[PDB]
Amino acid sequence: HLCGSHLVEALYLVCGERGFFYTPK
Amino acid sequence: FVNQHLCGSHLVEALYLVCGERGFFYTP
Amino acid sequence: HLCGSHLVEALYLVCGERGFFYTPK
Amino acid sequence: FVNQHLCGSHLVEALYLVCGERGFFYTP
Amino acid sequence: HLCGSHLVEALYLVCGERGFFYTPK
Amino acid sequence: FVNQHLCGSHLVEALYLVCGERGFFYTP
Amino acid sequence: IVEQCCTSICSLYQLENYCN
Amino acid sequence: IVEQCCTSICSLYQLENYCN
Amino acid sequence: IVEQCCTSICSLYQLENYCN
Amino acid sequence: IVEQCCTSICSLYQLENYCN
Amino acid sequence: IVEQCCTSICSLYQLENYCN
Amino acid sequence: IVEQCCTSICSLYQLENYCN
Ligand SMILES: NCCc1c[nH]c2ccc(O)cc12
Ligand SMILES: NCCc1c[nH]c2ccc(O)cc12
Ligand SMILES: NCCc1c[nH]c2ccc(O)cc12
Ligand SMILES: NC(=[NH2+])NCCC[C@H](N)C(=O)O
Ligand SMILES: NC(=[NH2+])NCCC[C@H](N)C(=O)O
Ligand SMILES: NC(=[NH2+])NCCC[C@H](N)C(=O)O
Ligand SMILES: [Cl-]
Ligand SMILES: [Cl-]
Ligand SMILES: [Zn+2]
Ligand SMILES: [Zn+2]
Repeated sequence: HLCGSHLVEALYLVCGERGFFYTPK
Repeated sequence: FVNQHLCGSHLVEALYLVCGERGFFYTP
Repeated sequence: HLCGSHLVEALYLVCGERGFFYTPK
Repeated sequence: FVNQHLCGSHLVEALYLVCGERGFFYTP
Repeated sequence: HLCGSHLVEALYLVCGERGFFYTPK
Repeated sequence: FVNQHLCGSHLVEALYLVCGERGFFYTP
Repeated sequence: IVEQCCTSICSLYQLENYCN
Repeated sequence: IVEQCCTSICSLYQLENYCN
Repeated sequence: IVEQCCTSICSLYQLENYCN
Repeated sequence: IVEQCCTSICSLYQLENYCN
Repeated sequence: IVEQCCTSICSLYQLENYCN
Repeated sequence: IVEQCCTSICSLYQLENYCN
């Protein structure tokens, strides 16, 4: 269960070197 | 740059709160 | 919804350069 | 001092847990 | 109430200099 | 090493997600 | 603080209030 | 993202999808 | 650990137990 | 963002330039 | 606190001096 | 882990060597 800033933290573990988009809606 | 990588961790947390329902884009 | 350490993280984004008090009760 | 600013982020998280219902004061 | 990564953060405040094991199950 | 201590904070968060129900061991 | 931002919803603009 | 990883459960492998 | 500190409430003093 | 914001302390306006 | 605690690793006693 | 991973950026394989 990955919600709020924890979802962003998880996105960063995986993609932080490549970069990513976060678009909740 | 390790200290930038650590720093990036903090920035995305800050963008998360700063941006709201709009979301954000992160890119080194 | 900003509770526990997330409320403190949010307080810090805004005030971390000025300083602040956190007094839950 | 960026690395102190990053460091401050960690300290307030630590004071949050350390202090309990008392709360804390943070000041550079 | 210390769950998920917050429990790990709390484990780290106390033990981060000594080291620790985290074994949820 | 302060910046390693800060760095350790990030590693355990990363191991938490990386490892799952297995858990992990942290040791300087 | 907790009522303003955890019970009710909050703004980063509103939290400027608590800066010392 | 939120459905995939907050509503339903997610994998770190599945989140590689969102890397730009 | 999870019962002690997530299910029941915990102390930072009690978590010294788990330091290796 | 890294260039601008891991160098000097950025401000909440520097940061808001990376909202969508 | 920054002076004392972002310089050397502080201890949980250094930190507790900033509780209210 | 500190030696390997606070020096260079580690990868998710370096990290997974510290799972139980
Ligand atoms: N005004 C400081 C906002 C802020 C919070 N965390 C940060 C991390 C890096 C940075 O450049 C800026 C920040
Ligand atoms: N005994 C280490 C406690 C601790 C946790 N995080 C910290 C950050 C800075 C510091 O000086 C100390 C700490
Ligand atoms: N592939 C980067 C994963 C990662 C996330 N956080 C980290 C902190 C330190 C490190 O060496 C590596 C990481
Ligand atoms: N570093 C992380 N992303 N940790 C995940 C923690 C899970 C947390 N209980 C949540 O609401 O998602
Ligand atoms: N960096 C932050 N303050 N994030 C806010 C995350 C919201 C979280 N679900 C909470 O209980 O408040
Ligand atoms: N830095 C920390 N460990 N903070 C504890 C925050 C409590 C959080 N609501 C939880 O699910 O546990
Ligand atoms: Cl939570
Ligand atoms: Cl850091
Ligand atoms: Zn949380
Ligand atoms: Zn950090």
